[PDB]
Amino acid sequence: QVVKPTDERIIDPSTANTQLTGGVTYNTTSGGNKPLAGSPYGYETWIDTGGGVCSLTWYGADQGGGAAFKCTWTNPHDFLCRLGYFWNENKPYSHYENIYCGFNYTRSGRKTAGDYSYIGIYGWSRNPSASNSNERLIEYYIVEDWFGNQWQADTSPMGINTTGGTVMGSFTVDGSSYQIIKNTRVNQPSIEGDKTFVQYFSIRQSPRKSGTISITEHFKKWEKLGMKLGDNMYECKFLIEAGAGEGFFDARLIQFYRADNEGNILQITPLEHH
Repeated sequence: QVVKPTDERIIDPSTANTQLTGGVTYNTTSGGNKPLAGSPYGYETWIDTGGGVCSLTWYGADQGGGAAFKCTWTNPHDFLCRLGYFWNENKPYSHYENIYCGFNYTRSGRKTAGDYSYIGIYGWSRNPSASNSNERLIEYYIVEDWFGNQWQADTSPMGINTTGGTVMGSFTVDGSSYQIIKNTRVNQPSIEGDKTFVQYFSIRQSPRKSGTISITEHFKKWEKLGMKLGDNMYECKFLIEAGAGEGFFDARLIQFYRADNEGNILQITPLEHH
């Protein structure tokens, strides 16, 4: 079985309501993962050159769980901003054991991020031994929240109308049902260039702005549904994606941590200084 950890370094997301200040700003496409100074985490941004202005401020290694950030966008064409674990070292998700993310943020309201948008956990994984050639590369999302659009409230879950693909199943974890979606992508931009790959989504049925995500539980459910991740996880990061519009995201807390099956902490931020 899996026991959840109990460690005083884990910040209660329900009470992490304090606006953060300071940190380091970036405002152009990063060119993939870039390591953050004095941090186990990397960030990645895509800020398209169409005329839109976007910005990221990382709150630094000492506060807000160590992976907290804000960002803003003005008329982007698909703004992506993510921060967290970068791995890409030929290890499956299960190598990293039980992965959790405690979070708390505020954000702009409904219709401030275009027709599609995503908030939550994101990454890629490679499955070289996949029987289906389409399924050798995987992009993944655990969607906690979004900005809705003119047809749908941000307080209601997005569906296949937005994500594309096919509903695969459901499970309940961290206080909500999640709908599972798989979408095969043909000739689209990926971390391996324009090609065919598969997307996996868990869409939280009750969207929220704070709590804890039991990331490994999603990985396990996907694999139980035959949605394989393979032996090479690329990254596991907290993402905001805005299709268009003009908005903000501002985290009081993004705290990644990992624990073994009995609940012993393997990695947590911040690290203590002396």
